[PDB]
Amino acid sequence: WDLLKYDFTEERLKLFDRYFKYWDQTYHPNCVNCLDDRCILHCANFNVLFSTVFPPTSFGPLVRKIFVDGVPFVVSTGYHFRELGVVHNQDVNLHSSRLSFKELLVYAADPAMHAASGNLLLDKRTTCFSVAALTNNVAFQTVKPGNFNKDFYDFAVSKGFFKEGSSVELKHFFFAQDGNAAISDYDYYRYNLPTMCDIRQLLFVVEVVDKYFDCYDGGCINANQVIVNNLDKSAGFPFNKWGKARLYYDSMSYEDQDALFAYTKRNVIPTITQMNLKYAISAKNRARTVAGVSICSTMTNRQFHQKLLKSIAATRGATVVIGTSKFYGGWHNMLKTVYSDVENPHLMGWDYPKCDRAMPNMLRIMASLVLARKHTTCCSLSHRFYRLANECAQVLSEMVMCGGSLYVKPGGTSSGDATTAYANSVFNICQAVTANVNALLSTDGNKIADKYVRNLQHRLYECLYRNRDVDTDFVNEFYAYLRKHFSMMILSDDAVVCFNSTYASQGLVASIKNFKSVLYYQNNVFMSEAKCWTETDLTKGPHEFCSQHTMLVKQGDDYVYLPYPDPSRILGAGCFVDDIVKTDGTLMIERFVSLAIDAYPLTKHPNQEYADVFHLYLQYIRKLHDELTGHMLDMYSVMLTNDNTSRYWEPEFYEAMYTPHT
Amino acid sequence: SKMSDVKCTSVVLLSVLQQLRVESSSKLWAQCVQLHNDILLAKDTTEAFEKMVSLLSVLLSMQGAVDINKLCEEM
Amino acid sequence: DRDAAMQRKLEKMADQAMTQMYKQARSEDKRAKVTSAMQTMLFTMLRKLDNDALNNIINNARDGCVPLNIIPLTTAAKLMVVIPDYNTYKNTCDGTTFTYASALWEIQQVVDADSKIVQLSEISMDNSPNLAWPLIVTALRA
Amino acid sequence: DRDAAMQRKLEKMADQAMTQMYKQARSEDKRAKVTSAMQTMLFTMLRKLDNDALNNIINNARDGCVPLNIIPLTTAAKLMVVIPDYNTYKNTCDGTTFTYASALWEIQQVVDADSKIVQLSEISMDNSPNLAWPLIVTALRA
Amino acid sequence: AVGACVLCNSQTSLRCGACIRRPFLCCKCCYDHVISTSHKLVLSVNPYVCNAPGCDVTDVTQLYLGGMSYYCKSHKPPISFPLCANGQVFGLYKNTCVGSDNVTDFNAIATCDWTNAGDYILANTCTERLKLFAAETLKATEETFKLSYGIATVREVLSDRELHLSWEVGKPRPPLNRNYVFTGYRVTKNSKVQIGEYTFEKGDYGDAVVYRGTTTYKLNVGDYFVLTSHTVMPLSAPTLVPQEHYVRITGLYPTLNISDEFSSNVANYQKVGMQKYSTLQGPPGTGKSHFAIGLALYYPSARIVYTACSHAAVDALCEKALKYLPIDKCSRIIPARARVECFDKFKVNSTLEQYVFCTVNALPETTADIVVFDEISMATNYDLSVVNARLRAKHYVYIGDPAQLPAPRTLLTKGTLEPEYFNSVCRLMKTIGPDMFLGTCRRCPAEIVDTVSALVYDNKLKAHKDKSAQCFKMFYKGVITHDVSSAINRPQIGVVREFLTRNPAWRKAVFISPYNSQNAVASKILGLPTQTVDSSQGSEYDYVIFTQTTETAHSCNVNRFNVAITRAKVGILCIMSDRDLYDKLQFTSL
Ligand SMILES: Nc1ncnc2c1ncn2[C@@H]1O[C@H](COP(=O)(O)OP(=O)(O)O)[C@@H](O)[C@H]1O
Ligand SMILES: [Mg+2]
Ligand SMILES: [Zn+2]
Ligand SMILES: [Zn+2]
Ligand SMILES: [Zn+2]
Ligand SMILES: [Zn+2]
Repeated sequence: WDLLKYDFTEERLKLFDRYFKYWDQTYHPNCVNCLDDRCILHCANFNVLFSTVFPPTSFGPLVRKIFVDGVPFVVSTGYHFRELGVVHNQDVNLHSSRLSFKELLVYAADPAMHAASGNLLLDKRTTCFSVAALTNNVAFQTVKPGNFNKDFYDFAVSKGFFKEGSSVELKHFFFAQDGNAAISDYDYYRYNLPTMCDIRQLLFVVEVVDKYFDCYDGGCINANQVIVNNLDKSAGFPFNKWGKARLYYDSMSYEDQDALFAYTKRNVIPTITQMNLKYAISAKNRARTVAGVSICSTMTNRQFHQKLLKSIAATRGATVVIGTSKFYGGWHNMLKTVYSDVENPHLMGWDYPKCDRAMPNMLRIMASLVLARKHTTCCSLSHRFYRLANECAQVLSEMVMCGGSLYVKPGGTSSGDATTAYANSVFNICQAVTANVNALLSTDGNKIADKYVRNLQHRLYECLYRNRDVDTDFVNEFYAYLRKHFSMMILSDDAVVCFNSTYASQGLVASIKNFKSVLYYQNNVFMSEAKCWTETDLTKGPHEFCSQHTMLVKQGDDYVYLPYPDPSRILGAGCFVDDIVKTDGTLMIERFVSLAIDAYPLTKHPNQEYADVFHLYLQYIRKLHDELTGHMLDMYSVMLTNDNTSRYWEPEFYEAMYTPHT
Repeated sequence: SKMSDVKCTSVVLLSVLQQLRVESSSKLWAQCVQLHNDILLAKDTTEAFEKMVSLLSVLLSMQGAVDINKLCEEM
Repeated sequence: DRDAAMQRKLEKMADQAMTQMYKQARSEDKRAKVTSAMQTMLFTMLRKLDNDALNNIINNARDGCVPLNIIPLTTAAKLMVVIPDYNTYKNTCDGTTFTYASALWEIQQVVDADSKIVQLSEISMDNSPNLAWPLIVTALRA
Repeated sequence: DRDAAMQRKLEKMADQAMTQMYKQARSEDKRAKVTSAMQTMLFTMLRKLDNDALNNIINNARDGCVPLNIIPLTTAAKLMVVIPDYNTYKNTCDGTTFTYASALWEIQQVVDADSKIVQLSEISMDNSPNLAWPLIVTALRA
Repeated sequence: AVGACVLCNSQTSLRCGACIRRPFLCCKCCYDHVISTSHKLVLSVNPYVCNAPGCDVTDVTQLYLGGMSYYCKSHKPPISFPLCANGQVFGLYKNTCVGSDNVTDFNAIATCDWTNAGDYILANTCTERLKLFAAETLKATEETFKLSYGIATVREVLSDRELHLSWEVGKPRPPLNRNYVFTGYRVTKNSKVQIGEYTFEKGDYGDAVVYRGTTTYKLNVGDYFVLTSHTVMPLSAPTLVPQEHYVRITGLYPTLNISDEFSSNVANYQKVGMQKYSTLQGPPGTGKSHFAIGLALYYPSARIVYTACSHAAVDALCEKALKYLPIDKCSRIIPARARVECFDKFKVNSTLEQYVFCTVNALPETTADIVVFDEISMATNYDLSVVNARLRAKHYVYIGDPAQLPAPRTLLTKGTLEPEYFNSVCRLMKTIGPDMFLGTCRRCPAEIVDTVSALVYDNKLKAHKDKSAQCFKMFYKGVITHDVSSAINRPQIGVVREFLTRNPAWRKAVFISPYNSQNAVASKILGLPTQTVDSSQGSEYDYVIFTQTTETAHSCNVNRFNVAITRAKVGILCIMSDRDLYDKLQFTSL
């Protein structure tokens, strides 16, 4: 193929007229021609098959030579997505004279300048396409080991822990990494594949998932209502060299910060995202990478999504429980809003293997559509499509700066954009409903004795394949069926399901094996049944949700669920500290207080060696404060005047921390 | 209780090696990191010591970096 | 006492507003510095552009739009190959000249992980373990 | 009561100036004395472990008998250890056996500082001064 | 800012601010120091002054702490605590300050002005921390005395290089030599900018100053030069590292049969390998410097730093190394300024080489193997602290002779210093004896060494040479000039220029007169290579012309005369002034 041929529309239409000839619905290759948010899934899914026969060097941004006050730049005026086809900008500033701050930000963020002004890289370490190498030498990054808190370790072996054969042991450490970590982790994007998800089934699972997302509200908000949670964080590749995100959130006024957002509703901004290695305690030696997304993408994704991302994180008692605090009797409210009157409950939990790397591009587009269905009024259609293209060029298929070199990320959600946990929640609900649809269809049909359910399957098939437009009566009936027999609880991929046992045994609801099959043909991985649990009882709670086990205690007069952490992770967080100044102990009492708060429910655990961890932290806080007043009585000559550490070593404070009052 | 003492001492030892600026010699740092990771993920006592020895001989191998004569004198 | 309280609140307000004015002056002074640094980076990256072959392929394009993934592939003067072990080095750039992206490259430098230059004669199968691995080999277009 | 409230405010400010100064001084002391506290902590733990091989390699490293590469663990793997004095040779070398890290090694090649190979016969107490003594013994694990 | 007491090494945060060097002090020690001397100003983390703006009372005996500040008795708050109280002065770590009874020595050190010999002998018999503190405050006093020199305003510009100056009356004029630098100032009613750094030399004729400037600005009448002072930095390392004998040689690898001439020094090489540090004392010209060269040869696997107090001493060490040691591992580090002529035959300024030669003040902060300090008598405890702070090493050798002339000590004027108090190492030499000792002159012929064995050296020399009949004496007086208090004897220079022909073998002789101004004068009239006696002591010459200028206390000291004469390899002509000194040696009469 000609190396410069990017407009592949004619070949795509020839393929579609040779293979899928009698496919009833139309197919417009460039998805910018599409009608609504359900002809974008269709055409996008068709393209994600038709784009595995075209050369992989003719995707990504489309650069073009412009002139700024007589000097020639090369800037990106479009994109050629594998799924979304060709997308041209509408504001191409040919022959500009002066660059304001918005245009400067746009032309600094996008990798057209960076890839064009770099050396061609040929990296045999990976299999992902390697676009360029910015510097003259590839930078290798290591991860130094954690620092030891020896005082706490001697105090821990003083109280009798860490013996031979103990049921509490050090397992969570600070693993180190060699030079080749950062690029032998990015290599895991080889687990991604271009997967053509089913297209008459996605256009019904979208309806059911959207019904799951019907309570919340949102829309485009102005610049002056965006609430930044934290501001002293890095700002991607081309911007971290000069300051944190505070600099770009302070240098831009509200006028040219709304101008940017209204610029990415009619253009496309390709965006480099750096990949750094996280430095934190973990239970296994594989290096963990976090993708820092450049401020040019966060500063608009926050503005576009913040109203919905605050309405989800402020509604209590729903399926997406993000923002329900596990303290203050919040875990018991979660675990009672799961048991939403199902018949013979059994708790089920799954775990997607390689969730944030092997997620197919089509389901990321699905998540970014269902998360952008709320904008039915604030913005027009083409504005929504260019927001979708900007999300799929700044999150899904972007340029990853991985140790001094721009590679192309084939797909899978980056773990660092604005809508990460919520997009993963939508994807997770999509897989749950898809497993349910497969389990309900794939039953023998003549064995389904419950005559209402058999009629539901006979209508489900018709609404799936023999019906082109929505059927809101049936979608409502099926979503009521799911919330009656498959009550769910989601935290971005950590799920608990309260499925009726008789229906699963008959097959009218998704058991584990249906999830193994759905993850096989839609997620392209294999969720081996040794890492998805099933609890046949309810007086013991879910086995592991949010990496905090659940146990049933007697508080006051009544029984409540309490979440307790893995009682080795607390000791691992005590003995090892990622910064050497945290070794000193006496500075950090406001750290062992937090650890004791997190580890208090171990007091009521029937095992004793678990139960001793909380008393270890209490006695250690008391000894830390004793030696602190010793040093502040030697160093100065007078004790502290208003000393208020007499409650941190009493269990009444931590027990009040798990009570339903506040 | 000697098993969970080798795991921590390896963390201190790798901290010492890192502070001696051994990150430059990438061939040496790969072996030190591999020994550290296999020490921590070791459920058997003898194997932990047999890898701790290999890790420690990296520290002893640097003639003009540490002062073993002074450090051990406090025994 | 009314006068003193009013005066104290006046001084509090004035030193709050002068604090705000210091903050805004610092912000507008940092913005200009970032703008100057960004313009410097853009004009230096412009200066590095190989304006002959790049201009040739752009003027050879359909509408002047060439996909970014082929901008280096046809115009980059320098090629940094990164090789993880000797088995690949035998099959990708054996000799002093190799062919990649349908153009002939000549080796100019070979460095190791810790950036110590290794002559091409030391990369032998028996001498493979002694080398510090992956070898950044920098070559030039010919 | 106005006087006592003002004094109490001053006392609270004095406490906030006590704590911040304390945990700045301790922080800078801890962070300025990390290169040596870590090593002293390491050797305290190494005395605490009370193993055999660790004590053997440390006690040999006090007497200049350091190894020149990582001690291997696989059978029939190579180790080059320097022996700097005949007294440090009399304790570890017995025949062709070489006791190190609480394991037996077979001596292959003993080379003095001039790198010329010297056989085990030439290592005699009378003939000890006649060698450029900092020997390198290349041995294999047995 | 916390730290350790300079009297008892307890944690504390007080600093007796009346001291010029401002040392830390524990609470009890600070009270005992401010109760006795006139030191009445204590600096805590903030200074102890009456924080009331309308007051200036600083003495710590009467200051009261109130609220969060300090006040006098007049501005005392209603609630106040006396600072100076119950034997202590209020400060941090008040409960853990262990007192000390050594406050008398600290008072005498920090109070005395370094003029009489009592202060110096107090500065060498005290503890280690007191040794360091005394040396540091002595250096600070020298710097402040240097600061009190006059200002040189020019009158007219004679040439592009020659200048006519006038010093401000009321402050003594500093002498003109290569060490003293000046900063120029151009006053045009504004813009008082440093116009350059200038070094001055007295002219050949007339009241003229030849200036060499870093800058090339043309001088005008209004420009004036002010002497620059160096801020003496504090030191931390001990004067002497603690000795630790070793059972066997460590950090060194001896080489069999190094040479034949080094045969008698093998045992001393092994002894230097044994001990942590060692001292070698010997009479001049007995191979002490060449012993260090053979020591370098005997342990070729040792990265050796030769360092010395002087400049031409380390240059002569470089020359001896080039004579014996292989050249391509030796470097000679010169400073960035390097206003004096160095020795340019090794790879200059190469710290990474194996055999590194340096002056004490120019040493780079480095690790090393065995380090040899040369001419310890020329160096003070500041120099030993510097060499022990910058060079961390596994073996130390200190070579030098107590009988030679010591460091100048310009502050000292009344009384004479005994040899054993020169510094710590000379005290070690004269207390327990040198670790290695070798006396037999391999330098000078028989008559000169016989005379020097009749001199200060009580007769012990057994030199292996015979009377070469190349030693000559004179007696005539000559005329004194007293240029900048550095006298010049023009008729003596004239007689030397007269001689100069009757024995042509002395046309390569080297001129010796301490008297730096006369040393510069000798470079013009007869043009012989010349060297002052202090920058001597470590080099030697085949023929030496020594000229005693004035019968003063300076150029009649027996140590200075001995170290001037004993550089004569084959011959020396000395023209003497004192009748007794001339008659005390046995050369030819002339
Ligand atoms: N064993 C020897 N054989 C030959 N010459 C020697 C011997 N010992 C000393 N010398 C000579 O004596 C001189 C003494 O020099 P040096 O050590 O600089 O004296 P000083 O230490 O008094 O400055 C050397 O130049 C050397 O040539
Ligand atoms: Mg000498
Ligand atoms: Zn909108
Ligand atoms: Zn004082
Ligand atoms: Zn004291
Ligand atoms: Zn006052």
